[PDB]
Amino acid sequence: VSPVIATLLLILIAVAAAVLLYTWVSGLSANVAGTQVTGKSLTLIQATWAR
Amino acid sequence: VSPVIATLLLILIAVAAAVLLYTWVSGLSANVAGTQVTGKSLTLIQATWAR
Repeated sequence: VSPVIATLLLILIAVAAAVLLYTWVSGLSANVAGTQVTGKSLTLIQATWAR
Repeated sequence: VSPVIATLLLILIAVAAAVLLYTWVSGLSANVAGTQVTGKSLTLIQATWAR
């Protein structure tokens, strides 16, 4: 009755690993920060200097 | 003679499930509708109004 018991334990193992892959994949996603785009250059109201 | 009979029934089972996977996969495909792309904007022949 060896084959019958062997097959059962193998089925359970592969199911458990697949579900674990899902959690890891989805957690991996939506895990990217990125950047902001600086606005257009600031208009120059004045440039001057003093002592 | 247990192992000999056990193995045979297990072989048949896995073959049947694989063929069933195929039908389901292929049926799943080619099952996407999609969309049409509206033509370019309609040229305006006239805009008017009355009482």
